[PDB]
Amino acid sequence: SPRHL
Amino acid sequence: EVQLQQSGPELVKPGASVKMSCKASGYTFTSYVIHWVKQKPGQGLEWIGYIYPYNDGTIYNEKFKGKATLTSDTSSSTVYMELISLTAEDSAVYWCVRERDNYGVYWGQGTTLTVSSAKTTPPSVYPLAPGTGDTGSSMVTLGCLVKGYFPEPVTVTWNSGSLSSGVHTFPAVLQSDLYTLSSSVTVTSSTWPSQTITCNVAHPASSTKVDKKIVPE
Amino acid sequence: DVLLTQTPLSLPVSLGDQASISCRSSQSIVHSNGNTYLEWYLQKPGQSPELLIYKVSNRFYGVPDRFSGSGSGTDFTLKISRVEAEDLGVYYCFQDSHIPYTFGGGTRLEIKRADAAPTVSIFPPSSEQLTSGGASVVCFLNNFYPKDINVKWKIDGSERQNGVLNSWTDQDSKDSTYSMSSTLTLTKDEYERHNSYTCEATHKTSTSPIVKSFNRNE
Repeated sequence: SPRHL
Repeated sequence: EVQLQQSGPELVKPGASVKMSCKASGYTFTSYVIHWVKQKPGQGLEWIGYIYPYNDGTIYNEKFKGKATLTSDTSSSTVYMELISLTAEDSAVYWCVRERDNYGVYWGQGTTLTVSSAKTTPPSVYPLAPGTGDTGSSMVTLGCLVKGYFPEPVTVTWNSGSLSSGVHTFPAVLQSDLYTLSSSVTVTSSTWPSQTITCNVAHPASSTKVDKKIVPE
Repeated sequence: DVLLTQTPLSLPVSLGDQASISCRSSQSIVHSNGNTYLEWYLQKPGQSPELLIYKVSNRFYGVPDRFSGSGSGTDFTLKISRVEAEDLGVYYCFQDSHIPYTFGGGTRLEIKRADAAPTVSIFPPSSEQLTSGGASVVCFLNNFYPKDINVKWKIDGSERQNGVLNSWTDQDSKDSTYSMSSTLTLTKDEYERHNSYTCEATHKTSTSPIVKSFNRNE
């Protein structure tokens, strides 16, 4: 899961 | 309240470097990554990379490898971006932005970087009052012309911010390495000249603040 | 990189009507975990961007249900129903399914309000500026719509084109109008060799220009 903005 | 507070605007010569800061408060600093985003006129938004303060791990946009370096200092709850070998292409607004949670996404206020060999020049602030013999009721428009400064930004307020509606501050335009900007304010004729109307001009790069009271001609 | 292409570049929409904008990717943007991490942001004039939609179709906290996202594969759409004045700004799609994260090029939403004529005001050079040897005549053309407008400067009734600098504000989120500033700059010496200074504003709202003038001889 990406580290979101 | 979550807050990211960025360092002030910078003018740097081509070939040199600059380091910009982003101070975080109101949450656990090591829990969230902070990204940097470039906003250059005509070029939308661009993601540079992020740093994870918990372990100083970084992920970079390959385009900015060898240009940008991100660092973090937990004891001061601050992250930094350093840009080297600067060119005019690096002129932009740079944002830091904290990894979002369920309540919001938390952006700094941005830092304006200008890369140029042109010289810092303070502004001339000129009052704009109606000519002698004209107009009348029931509103009156005044202004300030802010001419001949470098670099951006300049801020303008009216009556220290007490006059905010009816204000139009126009984007600055660059000519021959100097910027010109103007700001108009429209008040009821019963306000001016009975009460004072003053434009407050700030030019951080030259450490200048100017108040210009608008007086009838 | 994943390239995101937004259309249209700009979109005028009246209050209460629907806006629909598209974002097209250069490749599939399905993450390894099966999710499609496509987001929509709005950047209002002078502000940082605000997140509207995440994972293609989920509304973020505090975003009204009249913002809806859809799409799959390489075609994504943001639909804005019942547009409000505060919706103006640049809408960006954004992906973080793949590194580097990328933004689309942006779509500017313009509020189409009823036409409005400018309020025009002319200002002679300040005495302060004259002491430095320069002379700027300023006309403000305020709170008009649409944005396109033409200013003609005349000195002693003859059109002057050199020395004019024009700047427009962004669209105002309260009344949906624009304003523009036009500055004619001459030397003090040339300024004091002429009498009448005129700015004429031609706008869609009238076939006759709005004329503001002053004579140095008063």
